[PDB]
Amino acid sequence: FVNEVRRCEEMDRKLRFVEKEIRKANIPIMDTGENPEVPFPRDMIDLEANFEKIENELKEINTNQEALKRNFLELTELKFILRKTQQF
Amino acid sequence: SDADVQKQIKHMMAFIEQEANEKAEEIDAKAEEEFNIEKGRLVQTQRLKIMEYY
Amino acid sequence: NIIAAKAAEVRANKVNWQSYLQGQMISAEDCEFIQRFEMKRCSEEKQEMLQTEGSQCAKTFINLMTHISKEQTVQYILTMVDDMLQENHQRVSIFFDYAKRSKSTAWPYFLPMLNRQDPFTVHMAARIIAKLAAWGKELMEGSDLNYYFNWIKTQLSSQSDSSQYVQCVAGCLQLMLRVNEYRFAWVEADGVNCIMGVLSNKCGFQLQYQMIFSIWLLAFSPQMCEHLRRYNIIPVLSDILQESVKEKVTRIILAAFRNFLEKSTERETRQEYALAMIQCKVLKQLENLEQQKYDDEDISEDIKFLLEKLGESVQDLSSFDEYSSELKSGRLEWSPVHKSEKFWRENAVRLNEKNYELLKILTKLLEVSDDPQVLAVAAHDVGEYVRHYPRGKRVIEQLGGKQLVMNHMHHEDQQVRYNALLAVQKLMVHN
Amino acid sequence: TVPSILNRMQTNQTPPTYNKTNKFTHGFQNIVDAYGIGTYREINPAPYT
Repeated sequence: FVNEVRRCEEMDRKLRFVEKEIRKANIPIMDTGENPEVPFPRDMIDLEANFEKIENELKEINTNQEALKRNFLELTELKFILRKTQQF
Repeated sequence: SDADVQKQIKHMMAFIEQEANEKAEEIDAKAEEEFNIEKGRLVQTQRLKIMEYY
Repeated sequence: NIIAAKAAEVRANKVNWQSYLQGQMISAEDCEFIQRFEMKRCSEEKQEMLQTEGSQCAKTFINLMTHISKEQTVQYILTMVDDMLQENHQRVSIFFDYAKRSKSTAWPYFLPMLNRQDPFTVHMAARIIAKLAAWGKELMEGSDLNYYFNWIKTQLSSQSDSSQYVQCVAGCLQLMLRVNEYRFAWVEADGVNCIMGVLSNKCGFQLQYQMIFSIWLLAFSPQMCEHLRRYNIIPVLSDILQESVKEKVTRIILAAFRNFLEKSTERETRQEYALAMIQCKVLKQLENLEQQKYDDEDISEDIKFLLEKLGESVQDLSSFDEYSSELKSGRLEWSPVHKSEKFWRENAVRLNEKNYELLKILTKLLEVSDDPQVLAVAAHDVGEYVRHYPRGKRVIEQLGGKQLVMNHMHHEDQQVRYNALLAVQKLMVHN
Repeated sequence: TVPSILNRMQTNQTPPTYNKTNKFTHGFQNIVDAYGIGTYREINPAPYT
């Protein structure tokens, strides 16, 4: 069961990644209740797609948040630069 | 009881030998269609020459 | 399963034919023949008797099945005939010769047996009918074929001993579908939609394989590949291929899919099937199935064949002319072209053609469209256009399209909001 | 449908050794196990301990 375990190994790394992002953000993990296993049917693939969805959204949205913020800061500096240079 | 396990052994033995027949029916279905296709090709090859001759 | 167990009990539950002779249910010639037949046990002994006495052979079995009401006796006769045809299928010719001598088809001797109350009796008739009609040169036709198919469809619609009886029904259909004419007649039967219904009801894995083997037989013939499109096969079988674990089911679906893409009459029908497969996530499943390993390499060859044919379909779909045509037709419906990274990476500059005509369409669709799919997809396309052609940001601004995605990031549908958010974020990512 | 039932084995090597434990007994089993694990069917120091 190379693949099945390797998928679990990677899904655990994806869990750790999104969890580290959440813990850095200090967003509360709810930790409610206790749960059964996945079905034997291939539903782990839908779960894997959910892991990829969250990861890809974080990598994208984080990069965008940084880039957008950096642009806004540079343009704020440029607004002040233009207002002061308008004295000439 | 070991006898009830042995009923499952007999079932699993029959099941794999039935599965061999099911694969043999897949092989039969492939081979009979391909046999009719190859027979049809060989017939049509000479039949075309025969039609051109007449 | 049930019919084999009931047959083994019936083979033990023999009967004294002399009691039916004394009761006037059978002729002396029928009684003497069946009593000799119980004693002929070498293949040569059976051959000499059946070759010498073929008219009386058919007459005996036909009389003893037809006129007798006693189930255990008819069950035994049906068991002996099913065994006789299982030992050698060439014996079907004895019943056909007797039917021809009687100026009739063979079907009227056996079709009445499907009306009996006992499940084993009617399923043993279906088994013998399947052997008889599939191994015979005489064709089951019209009303006789319809009676057999309607009996099948009736038993199918019931869906455990009941399930094991239907496994015999599926086997009886599989044998019948050995004949090309009967397969094409079964495509004309709405019983294919019944099979799709039984699969959608998540029947046992045994029935999934036995039914899909029947679908795989239909999928072999180019003529049927064109006709059967109406039944939505690839969606149903793709759900089974994704959800079900069993290698048998997996193999026979991959074989059906290979038969569709190999055997279809048209490149367009192949593209219709391959597109439906890609839409039904089959390529993603095939890639996982390539990493899975098996005791039968035909599975892996079918995976490679399908992955290649779907790969060609992705290459066809990745044409900028198809992309252009879908935009001009407004068909922004997650056609796999939209998610083709290869297309966008290597072709995004092409949207500048005819004085930016495709971008004018994308922005006009973001202005005009109500459909959240068209909107989400047009936003996605604007996003990918910027992502792979950064000079395009100014072009979208010249078209005003930045404001449309900045409106649609607040659309009532999250799918629109998400793609509109991505698009405006790429438009705003740098100077 | 297959119940996957077992057969009891007879051609056996010496099995691993198990003991059930609870609050008042677990630590006592642990300090016994810490020197060594009893032979199969062997008298257990832990209850006397």
